[PDB]
Amino acid sequence: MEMEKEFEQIDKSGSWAAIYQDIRHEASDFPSRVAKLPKNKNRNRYRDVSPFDHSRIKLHQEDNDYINASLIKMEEAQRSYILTQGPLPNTVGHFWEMVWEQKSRGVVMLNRVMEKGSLKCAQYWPQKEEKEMIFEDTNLKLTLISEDIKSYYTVRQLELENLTTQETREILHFHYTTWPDFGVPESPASFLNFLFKVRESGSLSPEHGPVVVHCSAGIGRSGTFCLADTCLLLMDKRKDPSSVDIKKVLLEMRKFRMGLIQTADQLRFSYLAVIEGAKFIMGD
Ligand SMILES: O=C(O)c1cccc(-c2ccco2)c1
Repeated sequence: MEMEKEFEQIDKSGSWAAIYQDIRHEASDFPSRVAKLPKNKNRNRYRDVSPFDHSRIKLHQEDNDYINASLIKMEEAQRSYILTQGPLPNTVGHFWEMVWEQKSRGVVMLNRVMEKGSLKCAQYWPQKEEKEMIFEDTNLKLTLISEDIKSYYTVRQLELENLTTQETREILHFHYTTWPDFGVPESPASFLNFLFKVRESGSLSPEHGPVVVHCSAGIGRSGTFCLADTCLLLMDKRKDPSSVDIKKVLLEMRKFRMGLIQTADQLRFSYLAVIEGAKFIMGD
């Protein structure tokens, strides 16, 4: 069923809350035993948001390999994403270790450091060129190279140095700065513009490790970004673009990380973004 007609049918019937609960009911449940070990309590931002054991990213160290991060591998679309929480004061070094070890080119940040008067994630990147950051626990140096501030987002060029080998890499930081404190954006135009800027950078392409995507918990806004990207790519690839079923793509993604798309409004916004984005994919 053409999702644009499914959309008008759910809207006219006001059944978004009902569709959403149906997804919550059918979603996978896998063990998260490593996340719940007592040694890892200060590595988790939220007690109810944990990576599954089968899909968790492992840090390359014998001490403690744990980070709150999941590999979402989309087989038909040929795209992979790492979804993670906003870094905590004691996990900023783990965060950059993961970027280094997974060979990522891009970090996508969908939250502000402060929202609703509370801290949603650590200040994990340098704000001035001449004030670099050293992560002594993981032996990394991070330097701000350049910053481009636009109305709806900021792009930063960062240099990450492995102090052990003196290898360096360029990381691109894509920071969506205008998601509202409550609810979802009224139009998806600025979110799609942002998604197309990440794609244009090479950050989502198979010559690099998976893109790292986060918000505060790494399930809600983060879920919306990867769901929209994957659905538009499948509409490009398939003989019949009207066969793309957004609810079925979301359940596939929930096999790899719990809780993706946190509200019925985020579900409705994901539909709007895919429907408006398809008017480019189909030749405009
Ligand atoms: O990434 C870096 O370490 C670096 C160092 C010097 C110059 C530039 C640069 C990028 C685009 C034009 O010049 C980048």
